[PDB]
Amino acid sequence: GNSVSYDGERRVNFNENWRFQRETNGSIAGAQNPGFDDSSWRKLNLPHDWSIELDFNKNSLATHEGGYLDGGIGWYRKTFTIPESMKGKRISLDFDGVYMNSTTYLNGEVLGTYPFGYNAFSYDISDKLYKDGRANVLVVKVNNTQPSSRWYSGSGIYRNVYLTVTDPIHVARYGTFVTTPNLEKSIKEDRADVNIKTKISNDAAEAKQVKIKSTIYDGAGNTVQTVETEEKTAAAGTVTPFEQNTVIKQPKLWSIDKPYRYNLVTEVIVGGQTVDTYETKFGVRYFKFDENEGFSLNGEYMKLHGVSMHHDLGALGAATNARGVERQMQIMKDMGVNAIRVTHNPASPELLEAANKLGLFIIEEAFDSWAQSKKPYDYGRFFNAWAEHDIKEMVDRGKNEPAIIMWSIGNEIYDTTNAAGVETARNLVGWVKEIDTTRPTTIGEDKTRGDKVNVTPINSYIKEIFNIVDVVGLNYSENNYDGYHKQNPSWKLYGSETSSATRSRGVYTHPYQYNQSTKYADLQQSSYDNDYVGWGRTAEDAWKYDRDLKHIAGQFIWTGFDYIGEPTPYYNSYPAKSSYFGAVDTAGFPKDIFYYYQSQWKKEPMVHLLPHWNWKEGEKVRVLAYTNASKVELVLNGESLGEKNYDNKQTSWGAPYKETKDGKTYLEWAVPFKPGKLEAVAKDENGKVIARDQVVTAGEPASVRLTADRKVVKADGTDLSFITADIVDSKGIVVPDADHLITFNVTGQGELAGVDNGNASSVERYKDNKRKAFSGKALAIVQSSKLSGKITVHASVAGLSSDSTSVFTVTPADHDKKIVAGIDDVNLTVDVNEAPKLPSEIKVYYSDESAAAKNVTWDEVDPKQYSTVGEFTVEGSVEGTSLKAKAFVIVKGIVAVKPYSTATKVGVQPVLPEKATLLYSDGTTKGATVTWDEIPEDKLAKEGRFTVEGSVEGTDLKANVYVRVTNEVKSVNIMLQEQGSAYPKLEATFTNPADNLQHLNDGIKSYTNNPVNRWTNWTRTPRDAGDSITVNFGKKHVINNLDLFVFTDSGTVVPEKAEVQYWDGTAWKDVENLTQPSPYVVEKNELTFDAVATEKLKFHLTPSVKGKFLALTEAEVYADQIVMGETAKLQSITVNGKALEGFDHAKKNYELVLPYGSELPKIEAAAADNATVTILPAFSYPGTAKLFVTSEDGKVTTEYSIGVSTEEP
Repeated sequence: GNSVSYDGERRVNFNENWRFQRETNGSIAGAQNPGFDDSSWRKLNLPHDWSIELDFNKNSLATHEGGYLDGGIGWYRKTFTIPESMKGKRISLDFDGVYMNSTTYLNGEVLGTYPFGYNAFSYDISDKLYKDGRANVLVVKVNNTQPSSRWYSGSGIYRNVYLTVTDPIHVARYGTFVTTPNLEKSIKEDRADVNIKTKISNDAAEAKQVKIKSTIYDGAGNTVQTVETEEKTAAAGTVTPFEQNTVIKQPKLWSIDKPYRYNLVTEVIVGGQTVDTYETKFGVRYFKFDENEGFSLNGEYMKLHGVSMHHDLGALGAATNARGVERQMQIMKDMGVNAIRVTHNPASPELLEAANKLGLFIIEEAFDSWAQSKKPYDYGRFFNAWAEHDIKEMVDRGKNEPAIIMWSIGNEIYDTTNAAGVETARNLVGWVKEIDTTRPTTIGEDKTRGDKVNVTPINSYIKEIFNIVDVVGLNYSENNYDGYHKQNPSWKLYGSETSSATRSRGVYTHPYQYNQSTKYADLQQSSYDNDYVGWGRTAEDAWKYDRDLKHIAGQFIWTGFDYIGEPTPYYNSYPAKSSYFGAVDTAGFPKDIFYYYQSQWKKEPMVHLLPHWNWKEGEKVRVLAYTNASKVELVLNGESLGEKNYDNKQTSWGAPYKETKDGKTYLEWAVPFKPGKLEAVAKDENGKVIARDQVVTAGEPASVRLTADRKVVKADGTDLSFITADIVDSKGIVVPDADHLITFNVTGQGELAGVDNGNASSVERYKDNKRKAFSGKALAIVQSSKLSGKITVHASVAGLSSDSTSVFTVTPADHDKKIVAGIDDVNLTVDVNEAPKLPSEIKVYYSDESAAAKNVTWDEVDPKQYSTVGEFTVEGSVEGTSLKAKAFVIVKGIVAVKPYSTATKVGVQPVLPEKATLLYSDGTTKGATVTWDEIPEDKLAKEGRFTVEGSVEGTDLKANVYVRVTNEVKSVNIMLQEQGSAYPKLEATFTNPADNLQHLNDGIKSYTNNPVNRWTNWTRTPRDAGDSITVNFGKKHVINNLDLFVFTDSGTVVPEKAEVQYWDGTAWKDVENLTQPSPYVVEKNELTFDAVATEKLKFHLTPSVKGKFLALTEAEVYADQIVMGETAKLQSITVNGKALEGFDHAKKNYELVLPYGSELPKIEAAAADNATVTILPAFSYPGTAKLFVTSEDGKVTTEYSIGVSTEEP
């Protein structure tokens, strides 16, 4: 417990060296008081969401709404001492957020409790601390009992915690409310009237004479206007308010395209000396919601192009981070967004700061539910006692923000149709108006949706509430946008939520069918914009509804950014864990609808040709072009494919917009696919080109290239850098369907904060060093530490080339000065006897996140370096500074023949890859075409092993492969017809005579009124034990599935499960790859068990309902075969043809130390009866080679490792 670092700053950070322990074996007692022994607990930096670190639990009580991530009860502790500089002055402990039902103790005594989860709270700490210099013990209990939210919320102290140190006479917690009343009339005279109301708290023992000097500082730091009030008495232990009026000449208005802000420094002066200073940043802006003309900031009309964000930050969970929030706000700004509607909870301070800096409006929303709770442990349980406090808290914190434009009171609240609902809405609006009368109140109501076609007749109480609030928001109720305006001309309307469409990144299924709330077998959603929820609409529908009406202030499309939890279409699928709504996935990679909204809402020209170009030959593919230009023509491999265009239309009041004759806002073709390059050139009205975009067919995966958004970051310990790892083709084209496992290694002055790929149906933990790519991309987040320097990230995919990227970390002081931070390294890969190339200029990065190419002088490269296979470094010098450049060259290629092996059946050639992997003795894994020798059927028939020769095209050497044989030959088809046989004679444990078992393979299903053909074990007595069906074949062929068609009636019910077993002539065994879908009634089914020796296949059934019987109509099995054999474990292992010293079956690794500089050794291995063995000879000086063995048909396996090494030089 190190003492708090205090340097006179008013607010002291408090995130350092906390402790944590989550309850797992019941309540842990004694954790409240200082006497607890917490030396065994884990240490962590405070902004911390403990739920994201846990792995996904299928049985979590937060089922499919919290994302299957557990919360629970967690304990925090911190031991600290207060320096002697802080003695004798007021100290308060400020939390920006603890998720729910928090109870904080200090020195063993209860300090308070704050049920709400998204609001800051504070406690007065000065009296409780120990002034003896001994150690204090702050303890925070967090009780996030599970079913407490409709979306992933996180758990624990997920926002910053501060200490506020101030003189006994100080500005109050939020004791400053600077406003600019009547700005619209004033600005015409080029003058803003500023009114400042500051509240001074006097916690001293006696009244004192208090004076205030308030000065307005410009954006650049030069004084604008300073005013000093008149001294007035300040009674002890009370808040005494002041008030001042000033002016600003030629004020710089805060605006979306120019977010200027001022800075007010309030100095409290007692006895002719400053005693306390307070800083609040405000802005000079005025907005209006007109019932006919819509929203308008200052004098300019504009639409509220908005998105409905959540607080979850994706890979790093609910834990707040300034850079991550700013990054997602920058992406949303890049989409053309004007406003953010913080969904169903107040905003974090970082979000408001990012909105104020970037220039985005904000709509703060206080509650998701009033006293009528939506989940058992939701906040409605606490609403009656804490609603006033929480709404006042939100309005007080946010009153000074220029970004905020409205206060929302609720969203889809079930008791809004009752008299108590009107009463509590009136209460809430009154409480909001008690602090901030300069912004309208708002409510989000969905019950007006009705049939979604005609103007719903509004409920009486809903009308009352709509009359109480200043602005009315309509969720998914586009059918009332103009009806309610006509019926109620005084209402100001906007779309609080619209177009709840679903979409996965890079998924293009069902191109021409528009579905509603449909699940799919792959647990994905179509990115063609043909998928949306039942109550929602396609993005185009909502945008067209909003665009046509002047009086609609705008809309806020749903979810903006994907978030964890609420995979609506998949209401109970387990792998489905994250939303599909967002226009940008969880990792921050835009989907196609991102570019649709870019075309619709932005002004500058562009074009996006969405579907990737990796399809099968000759199949027509629907290609769309989300563009705002008036013309587009496709040029497939140089041949123009035709030109499509818009019509320059206009709305009723004269707002230009572009649309086709059909009424579609996007251009569309239907092209037959052929590999190559597909290019779209966007041409304006006169034909001038104004934008371009292309999609080119990708090749086989080649490497893993890393891109870093910000190459220079601060060394403040929290600045993040986001690294885009995407599998690429040899030409540098992202493979559109790659899903390889990327392994990240981060070393230097930083650490891996998290990884993600944006997949909504993956249960890969976010806090790990590896992540599967999804649609050819994956994300890695690295956060800097307190030490300046460099962060080096290394990514590697098995069978692919690696890549390394550098992130330079500089001190905060240097970030404001233009000095060199570092020079990026160069990575090159060449073949043997290939001279590597060195660029004439390379990029040098300064401390101000800027800078570009600079001249360099490279040192000589000798022929010896690249004339042989190996790895070496090349160094140079840049002309700008003394720092040494560096280039890494990898020289690898044809060294030795590559080994391969396979197994197959008798008379069937093995499944040999038509693209051989050229894994020479260097570590490189290039791929190339191979023409295998025609394997005679005579050799396949003969038992044993044989070698085959593979002719690789364009290589200096030829490949080889080994083979194994089994059973008998077969054709591709399953079966045409059986003339007659004893095989189809089925058997079962029990079969009613009237329900002959043979019907299950007769082929005629009897779902409908057609003649009954079924098996049924019906009896007069219960048969809850179950029954099994048996089939037999004499074949020697492949199997891939087990079909099940079920029969049901008053007596017979569907099986609870279908366990499948196989008979090999000796005993029964379990099959692999069952994959039994979920239960059903009168529906078809299939189990996907893999090919297995199935002399007899028997699967057992049990009733789904006790006291009810079992029945079936058809079950399909096809073939049979025999196992390879009872092969034993490894037999021999040798290195360089010599026995490996230290080898032992009871040792994990075998170490060999050759003389320094010796050639890498070669490895050979074998197993009993030629059991399959994976052989990987060593290729690199460091590391250790590994081998694996496969035997028999069960779990028998073993790993053999050979630690090649050498002695000292």
